[PDB]
Amino acid sequence: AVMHFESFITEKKQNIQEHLGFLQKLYAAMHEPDGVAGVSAIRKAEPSLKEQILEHESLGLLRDATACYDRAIQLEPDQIIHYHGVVKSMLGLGQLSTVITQVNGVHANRSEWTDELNTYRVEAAWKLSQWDLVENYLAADGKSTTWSVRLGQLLLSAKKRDITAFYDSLKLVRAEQIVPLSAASFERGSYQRGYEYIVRLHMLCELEHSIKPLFQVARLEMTQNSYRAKEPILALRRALLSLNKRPDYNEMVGECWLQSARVARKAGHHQTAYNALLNAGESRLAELYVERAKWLWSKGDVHQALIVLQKGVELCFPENETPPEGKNMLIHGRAMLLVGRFMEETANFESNAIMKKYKDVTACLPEWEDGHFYLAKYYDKLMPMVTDNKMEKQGDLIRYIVLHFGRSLQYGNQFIYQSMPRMLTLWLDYGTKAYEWEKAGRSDRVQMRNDLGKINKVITEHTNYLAPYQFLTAFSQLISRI
Amino acid sequence: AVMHFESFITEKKQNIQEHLGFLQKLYAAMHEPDGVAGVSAIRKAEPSLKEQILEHESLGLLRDATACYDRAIQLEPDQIIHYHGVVKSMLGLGQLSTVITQVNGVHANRSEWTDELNTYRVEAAWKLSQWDLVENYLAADGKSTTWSVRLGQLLLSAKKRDITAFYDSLKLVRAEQIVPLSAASFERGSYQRGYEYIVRLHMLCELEHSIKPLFQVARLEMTQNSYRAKEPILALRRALLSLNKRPDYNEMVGECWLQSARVARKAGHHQTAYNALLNAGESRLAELYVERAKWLWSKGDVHQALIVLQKGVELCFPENETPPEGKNMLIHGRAMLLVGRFMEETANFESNAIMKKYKDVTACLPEWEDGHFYLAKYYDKLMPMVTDNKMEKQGDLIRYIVLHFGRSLQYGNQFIYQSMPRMLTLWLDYGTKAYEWEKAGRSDRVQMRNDLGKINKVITEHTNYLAPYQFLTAFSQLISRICHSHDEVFVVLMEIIAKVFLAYPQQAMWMMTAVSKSSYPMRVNRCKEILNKAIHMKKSLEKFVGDATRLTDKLLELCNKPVDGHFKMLKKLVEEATFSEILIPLQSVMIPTLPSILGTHANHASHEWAYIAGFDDMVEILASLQKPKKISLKGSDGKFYIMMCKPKDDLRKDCRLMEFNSLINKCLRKDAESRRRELHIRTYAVIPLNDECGIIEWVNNTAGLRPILTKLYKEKGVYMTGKELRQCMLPKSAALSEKLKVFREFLLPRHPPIFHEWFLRTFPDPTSWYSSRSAYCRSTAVMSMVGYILGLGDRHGENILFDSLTGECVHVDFNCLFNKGETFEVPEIVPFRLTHNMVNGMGPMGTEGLFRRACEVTMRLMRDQREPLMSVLKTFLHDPLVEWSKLNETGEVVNEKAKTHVLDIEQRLQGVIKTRNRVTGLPLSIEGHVHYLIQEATDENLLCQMYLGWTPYM
Repeated sequence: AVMHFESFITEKKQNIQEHLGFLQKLYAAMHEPDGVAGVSAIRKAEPSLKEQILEHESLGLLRDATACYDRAIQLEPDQIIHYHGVVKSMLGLGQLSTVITQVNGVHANRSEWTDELNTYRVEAAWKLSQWDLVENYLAADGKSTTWSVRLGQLLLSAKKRDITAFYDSLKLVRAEQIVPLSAASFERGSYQRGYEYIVRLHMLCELEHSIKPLFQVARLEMTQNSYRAKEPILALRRALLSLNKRPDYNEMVGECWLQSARVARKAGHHQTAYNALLNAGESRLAELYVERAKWLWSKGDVHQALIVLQKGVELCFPENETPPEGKNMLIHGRAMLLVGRFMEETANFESNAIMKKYKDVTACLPEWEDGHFYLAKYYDKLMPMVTDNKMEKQGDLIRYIVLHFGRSLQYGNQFIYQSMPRMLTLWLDYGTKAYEWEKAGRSDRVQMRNDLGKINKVITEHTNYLAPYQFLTAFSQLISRI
Repeated sequence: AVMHFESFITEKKQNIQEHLGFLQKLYAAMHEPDGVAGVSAIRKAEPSLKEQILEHESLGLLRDATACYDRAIQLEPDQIIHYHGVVKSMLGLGQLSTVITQVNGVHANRSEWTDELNTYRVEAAWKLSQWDLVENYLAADGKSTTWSVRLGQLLLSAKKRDITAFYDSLKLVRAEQIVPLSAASFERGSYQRGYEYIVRLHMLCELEHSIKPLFQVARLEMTQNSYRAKEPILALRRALLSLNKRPDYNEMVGECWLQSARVARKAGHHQTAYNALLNAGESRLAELYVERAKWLWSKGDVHQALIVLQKGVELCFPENETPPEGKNMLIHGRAMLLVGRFMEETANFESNAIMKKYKDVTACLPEWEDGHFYLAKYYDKLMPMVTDNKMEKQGDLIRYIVLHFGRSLQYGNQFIYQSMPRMLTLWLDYGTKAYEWEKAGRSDRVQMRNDLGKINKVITEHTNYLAPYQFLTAFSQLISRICHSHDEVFVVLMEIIAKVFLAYPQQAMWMMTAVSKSSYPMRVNRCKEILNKAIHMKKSLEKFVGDATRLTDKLLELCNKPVDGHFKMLKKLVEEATFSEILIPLQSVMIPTLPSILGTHANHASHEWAYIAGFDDMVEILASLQKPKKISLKGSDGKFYIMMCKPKDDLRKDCRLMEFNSLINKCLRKDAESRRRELHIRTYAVIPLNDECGIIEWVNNTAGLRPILTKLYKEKGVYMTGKELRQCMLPKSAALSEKLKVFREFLLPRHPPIFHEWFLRTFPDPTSWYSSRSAYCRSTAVMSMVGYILGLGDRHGENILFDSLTGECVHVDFNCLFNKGETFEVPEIVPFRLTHNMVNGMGPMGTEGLFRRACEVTMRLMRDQREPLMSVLKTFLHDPLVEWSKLNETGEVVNEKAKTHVLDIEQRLQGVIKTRNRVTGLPLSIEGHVHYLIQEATDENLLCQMYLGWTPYM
């Protein structure tokens, strides 16, 4: 189509806003969401039912989704699609038990069909503890099939064990879901298009390597291991992550209710980036009391992403709930009790908390851990913020007191990386060309030559701490300053 | 309960976060939402479903509502409230035709009932085009005890006309709104709690006064004309505004369907302010395509509101769907099809559309319009950007180009005004001095006098056009630079202020007085000229001209008698008591203060109030180591008004603040976050007479803080050793660490909770106690912040009075201004007085209760209106008849630190504090900026370094 479509527009140039609204559909069902946003860049009517729905499924926004679908019901009866995208948007905010109330309000009209029972009411308590409807709304069972739907029967067959029929039900659908990625396989990101179904595939082995120890032994391929190598679009990764939660509820003690909440965090860990922001509104709220420190920690990251940093900062002092004032012997709980004390260093932004405070606290944190990447890289950069507006640039004692902490941090690190060993080798040569003009026309070399030697003690350490593989990036710059 | 709650903390300290969870109930049903957030700001678990719901349903931020509900279902059954609260938010985001489905889900489930049929599912198509379920969902009908539900009975019956039940079900429900407001009407401004049911009154009547043609000929009580009457809160308005959508389709062609959009337009008109931002997503779409120019305008306003100003500007060129380039003759569209052409005002401050295009595209529009009050008022402000951006400040022909569009603009206008007549006269008079700086020693005198002479011509033109009514607003500032030594400037100012003083001179009798009688003779010799050419056309007015002088001559001798060793009118003020045939108005802080006008009624200018009519009996005379004097005046209508002679310093300072607070109080009136809290600064007029002094409007029912700090505190004993109480209080070189200790060792003498108990022991119980505290916070926090942004200092224990009845806060002694309290001997670095005693009045969990939330609205409405507030204070910074007490001939120079002080309010109302050193800019948020400046009170680190005559220990 689009081969011949925009070829048509170049010869006999019947310009586009006449021939316009068809062209969305070409971009639409291809799922080429970049193009659909390009449509409204040129459209000079912005008029209609379909088109103003059709852009919104490409916008990625899901706040005002329900409004646009409400406008269809203002103008139309059922016509499945419109109601069908309502509950999507309800699931866009993840609104399970309300969708359970939204269930029968189609079938007190039986509004042309059963299909929305057959799609998300088939679901809703899929993503919830309940199964009762999900058992029973699976009644048509052939006019039901979607990604979730036969997938629905898996956990019903996990709540009704049926060892042959369970393994049948994997081998029922697992191949059938590859048929969409079994398209004409061109290496132009053949993997890339791909990826939703690949992740959809990636679900299913994480059933098998997890359900077996409840079912008859395979312990490993734990429910978070492979996660750390995934694409954080998170319009995509959520399709893991809720379904990643409940096998720990389909499993048991071992404290189910810890990790169910702990996975429900990581919804928000990648809802703060890649926004779709309003469904963070349950990312906080998909928890009860488990591990308040990390839970209130990411609750700051709504605020740090959204607007108000003080409501971040203030709500980063029911940090003080999580254990205050000694008693600290909680090393793993410590290991992110202190990470929250690095995102009290938000309010470098919100100034007038005093200079020395963060200079206390984010120096009170490298008391603790001394590997553990997150310590000093901030505690570096806050200092040369000040050394700018300090004395410039002869008495620079804190050259020394900084360049521990690129090094002696990256000692323990490898990761928040690329900026720093520039600055380490920069401040070593920000060091320099004061000196030859202290050598030429000054005599304030008194401490500074010695302080260079103080710096020179620090280099030799970490150039024998750090493997030179991790010197390799700014190694080019080392060739510069021969 | 609340009366007996904070009392329960003071004695018998059940500590707060222990007993805290009960207390949020007490704000909840009482619709006292500002309690809840601060109370939740002390609780450390945020534990329940319901309390977080109670947090949520108080604040009413409705976008994230269903998340609170969805977990609440996931622990619970029906328990009606939760599902009952779901559909609130559903109608809260107006998701109506989805609620229609969301009705019928509970029929099959029966989550304990199907009673929520009767609650909201009654409505759903109460807005929407159906009514047929509404026919059917009327099934319980004794279980219909709800506002809209019984209201829902009407339009079913109103289409099937039902002449009997038409009026009768009104006077059913007409009573059924009043029975709650028929609570016993305690007159503390009860009207405002109030207001929803009064809105609910105004709901009904536009049905009744418009069904009449189809009910059986008129259709009056015009729905859009009555629409200007109410608050733009929109959390209260929209229920009317939805109802104003409703009978539009009942009436018909005549283009019904204009209004269905245009009320949906005026839905989303008031939704940019007072957010409910995503609910405006429906406002954008609860519409038709009617008048797409006026529609495509509106969508960018959310984007001027929400985040991105680009997209609206990008959406401002499908504006050119609606016709550019021909087809221009669309006069009724040209009412608003050009308004959007202004509303690339948005595009002004996302830079880089080039300068002259904005100079084009704006200044196109009066040449499209010429009336149209907003005409150059935006085009105004681009020009003084360019002036400092040009040569500073010699060759400024744009001054001439500006002030047309100051002036000739405003003959069209009435309203968006207050910012300009400053700048009219300011950049007139800020022209002026540089011309004598050419007449000092420069060479462009041949140009610039004629250029000023051109500028001088621009003035007198529009003053003949404009009524003096608009000049009355800036009238003190018009007085403020009479000491032009310049050529025609004063000569125009003669014919300015004459034509001002020709009308409404009675208020302006007073303001001549303080400059007419100052030592400062260059004023005074010039002052009596200013009378004369005005006197030249007064003839009837000229007695009161003589009389007011002859008043104030005796009123000097008020403050020039008190050498006396309690004395009388009848002893010495017999001259005053001799009083025949003089009517002069009694200073009436309401009525020198100038309500402006909307609505194209040119001009009529009116105020709404009395003359002297004798005096009181005698003068009670305070000592205060100064001998001031309680003098009443008895008024025309028997209302005794009580005045103070004062033997102190200048009051011309304090004059302008009484302008200024009222100007704020105007804007505090116009927005109603303030009015839901009912806050105002108590103004009271101070009319100076000399640079010695003039007169204070005393307020009765009043007592200072230190005498309140005596009384019950005496009953528990006042530590009265004085300088022995101030033993270790050395100068600065003594350690604040030590000064902590002497404070902390003698904190334990000074007990807090009396301020709660004063607020008990002199007060009756039932509820009059309560709103008195809702005064007491919301009083103090405003003039806290207003005092902060005006940097006032030295709020003494005798500087702050309170009503015996309402307990509103009262601020006197406005001498210790901007950073004079930081220029001071012991420099006050405390931003405003709020000691621990000031806390414990609005006591335990008043601590940061309403007061924070009150303080939010202040700064918000401050940082809303920067510039229409701002440069009043520039005139106040550049009023040269002001202190610097310090005599000479060439008086009234300049507050030389003004240009510094110009900054010293700008960043504070940019939300940028002093640039705590070696750090950047980064403006705070408002709800940010408050909490920092709150702890600036309880900075005992700072507070022990405070001057002790100010009594921070108190």
